[PDB]
Amino acid sequence: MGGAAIGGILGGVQLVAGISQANSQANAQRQSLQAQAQTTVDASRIRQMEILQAR
Amino acid sequence: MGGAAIGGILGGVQLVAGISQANSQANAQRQSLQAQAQTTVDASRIRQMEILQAR
Amino acid sequence: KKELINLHYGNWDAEMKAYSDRTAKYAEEVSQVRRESVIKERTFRVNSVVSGLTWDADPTDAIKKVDAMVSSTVNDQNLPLLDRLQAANSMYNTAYEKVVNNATARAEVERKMKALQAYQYEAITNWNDQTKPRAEREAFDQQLQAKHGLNVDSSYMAWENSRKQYIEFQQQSRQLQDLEQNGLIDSARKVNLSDDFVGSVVQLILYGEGNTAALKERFTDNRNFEANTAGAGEVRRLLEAVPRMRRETDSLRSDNAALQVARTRLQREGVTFLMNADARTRGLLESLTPEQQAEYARQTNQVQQAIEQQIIINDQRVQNNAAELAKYGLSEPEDVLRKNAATRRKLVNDTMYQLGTQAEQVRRTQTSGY
Amino acid sequence: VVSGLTWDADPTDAIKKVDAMVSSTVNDQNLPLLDRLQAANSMYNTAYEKVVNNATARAEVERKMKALQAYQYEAITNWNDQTKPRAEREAFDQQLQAKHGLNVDSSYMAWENSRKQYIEFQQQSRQLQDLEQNGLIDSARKVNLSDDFVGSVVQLILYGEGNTAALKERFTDNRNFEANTAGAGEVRRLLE
Amino acid sequence: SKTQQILEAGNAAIAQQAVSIGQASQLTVSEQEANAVRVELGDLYNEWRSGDKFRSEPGGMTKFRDAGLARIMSRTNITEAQKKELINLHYGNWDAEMKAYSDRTAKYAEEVSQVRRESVIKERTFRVNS
Amino acid sequence: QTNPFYDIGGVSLQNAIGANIQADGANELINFTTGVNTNA
Amino acid sequence: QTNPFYDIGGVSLQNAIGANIQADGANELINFTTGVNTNA
Amino acid sequence: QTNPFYDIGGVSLQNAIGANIQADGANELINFTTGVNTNA
Repeated sequence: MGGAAIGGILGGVQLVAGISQANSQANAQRQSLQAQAQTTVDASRIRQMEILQAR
Repeated sequence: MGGAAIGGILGGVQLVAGISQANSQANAQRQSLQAQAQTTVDASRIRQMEILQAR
Repeated sequence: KKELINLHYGNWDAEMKAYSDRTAKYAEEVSQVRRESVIKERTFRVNSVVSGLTWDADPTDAIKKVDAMVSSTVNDQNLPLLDRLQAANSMYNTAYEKVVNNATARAEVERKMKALQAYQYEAITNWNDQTKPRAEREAFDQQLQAKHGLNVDSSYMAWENSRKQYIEFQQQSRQLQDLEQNGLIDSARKVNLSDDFVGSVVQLILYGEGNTAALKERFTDNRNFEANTAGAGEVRRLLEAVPRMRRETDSLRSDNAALQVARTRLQREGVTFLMNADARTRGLLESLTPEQQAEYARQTNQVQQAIEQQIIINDQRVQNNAAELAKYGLSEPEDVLRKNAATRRKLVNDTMYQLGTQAEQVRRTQTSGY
Repeated sequence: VVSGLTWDADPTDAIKKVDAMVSSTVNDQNLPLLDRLQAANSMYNTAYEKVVNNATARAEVERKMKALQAYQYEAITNWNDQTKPRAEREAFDQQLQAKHGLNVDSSYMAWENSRKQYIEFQQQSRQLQDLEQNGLIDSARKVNLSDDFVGSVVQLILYGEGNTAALKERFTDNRNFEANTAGAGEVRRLLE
Repeated sequence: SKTQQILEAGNAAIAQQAVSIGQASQLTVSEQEANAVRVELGDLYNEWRSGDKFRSEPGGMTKFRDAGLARIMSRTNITEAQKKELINLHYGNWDAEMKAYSDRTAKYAEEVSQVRRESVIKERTFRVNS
Repeated sequence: QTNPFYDIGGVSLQNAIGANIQADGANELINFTTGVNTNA
Repeated sequence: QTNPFYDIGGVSLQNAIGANIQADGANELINFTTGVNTNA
Repeated sequence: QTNPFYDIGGVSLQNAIGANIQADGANELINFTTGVNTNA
């Protein structure tokens, strides 16, 4: 507790929150691109399976 | 941290990047060559298996 | 009260000046240590190379290695022009002093130093022009270095990498066309995939890491006709338009904020707001008894309607810009785009590799039964 | 950042980083007006002092100080007005900051996040409509889930722990066939 | 002495011109001040050399050059030719230090090469002798 | 959280440095101040 | 990071040698200056 | 339960702070008094 430690940890948690918010935006776009690529690959695989069945 | 410590480590980062950036693409070329050789072998052995089954 | 608060604030400003001086000393020490480490590494390599020659050794390999090391030093982008020129001077002077007795090697070293002389003459003039942008000055400096042959060895590796990337992009475009032709990918999906290609390429060129100027020159060369329909024109247009339209969007946002502030002040205070409006709001607008003050309110109604209409037009234009930016995928903030370029290109390449693998499997299974 | 420049360095990147830091400081909601203004003044003073010998950098820093001075002149009148509510005062202060080009990066990031949120809202509404007629969800569960979704959106906009004012502006104010659907109109009515 | 900062176009051009590439280059108020700053530069070089600052300090050569440039450029009451002469003197001192470092590195490389060649020669000679 | 930062100024500067270190090991700090990517 | 390198010149040379070692154990450095491949 | 809180006033304040800590580690207290969410 104390008088200065509380202010120090409050400032530190504010700064960490901001930096982690930026990193969270970056990681969110990471996962969005991952999901888009996976969906495209899955759709292509389904198309290939349908083509093979028709063949 | 320090005055001449962090500067030294961040100069060393640039130096090590410069030194290893020549080896990085050499290793990448090695990996690509190995991958294409393995693909060639796999395709050839699949065709060989088909020929053996037909015969 | 005003003078006492001014004295206190000036005292605070002086102490912050002292604090800024201390931080300046710290940062200067850090940067100086980095630059000294780099220079000492390069100089030690040059010196140990040039000192390995025996009483009768051929210095051709040593001279070539010194030239390559000077190429690495001069082309190093983290060092200022003064440090690079001075390090090159030291290396060339050491090479001349050590191999002074060999006529041919001495002549070659003298020719290299004359090339460095001319490069210094032109680069000092080019670098210290404040009427020229930083990016274009850097491009001209690299152009001069290539002109005098200092950084040919260093630039060849990046040039080959850029050529490989361009060839890969063309192959990806042709592969996508073949993918539609085979029927694995619908027409709607190709629009998204081509937009992804263009967006990833533009992101690497603009917000990427490292000296990506080679790829920018590769794509800017509209004279080459190799797969011009693949999307090279789109990439060039995006490279030309993205920073300009981002600046335009920021300016439009500032103008919209100014219009909103003007409208709020006009509502709260009335026509009196026009009496002491600042210059910018007056320019944007350009582009008594209560009865007269009631006529002023009647005019204020129409003024507010005009301001709202202008806000609508500006917001619509900003929306159009943002929408067609996000169509490609470059609507993210600058930091987010900067951190998310190499992984995006790698994901695009991996997706197309999987698509090509599946297409190859389908084509291989296409065999006749006769 | 400012002091890392070499004898012959170009301060364009340093000035841009100073702009970003002043944008972050002025936009910060956890500091009072006096602290933000004083910190921004100290930052601009240091930047000007360290680039005095460059004409273009000096002119740029001087123009930015003029913009900050105009912002201070307007915000002194705005902030100390006791006849306005806190929300209106903060909104007008944000408009003042965006007017002078101070909080450019933060405002752009917030607007982009709100645009993504609105696009997700539209896509989720369309997904609900597709689900209802696809046979996966019956009418009663569909209307209950629509009510829950709209309530969640309204709760996020109102009581969310963040700068959600951009999404509120997007919903309440609209340009062309946006926020005019039944769901968005219901969201506007609930917000009001 | 203030820290390093951005110079004018003319002063920066003068500073970069003084780097002599090639082996083809070697009281009034202004004169008094030039003599004073020259004495200061000489004292700085003497302190750096005698105090073993070039080796003990991590940024030796760069810090010496930056300190010299800070002393030279902080005086705006000096003619251009005097500034060129002062920077030439400072760069000459820097080149002398670089030459000493070059001699030390050359001695190290010569020792390594001699050791390797001697090892090979002694192996072959011992084999033949035995 | 190191003595040179105390010499530069205050104890709250140590608090800021410790906050950056706890956040990302001063990766963003080093990148933004010096231009060097510690973890590329 | 060794006393002979400090004697040759500066502490910055020690930093450079440490960077070489951290990169490849001075393999490229020894190959470049001497022409002998430590790790063939 | 700390000496500064005793210095502010009483032992009862120490009991209150101990109750806060046992409840949520003074998360609600810090958020309500200061406006900072320790555990977001």
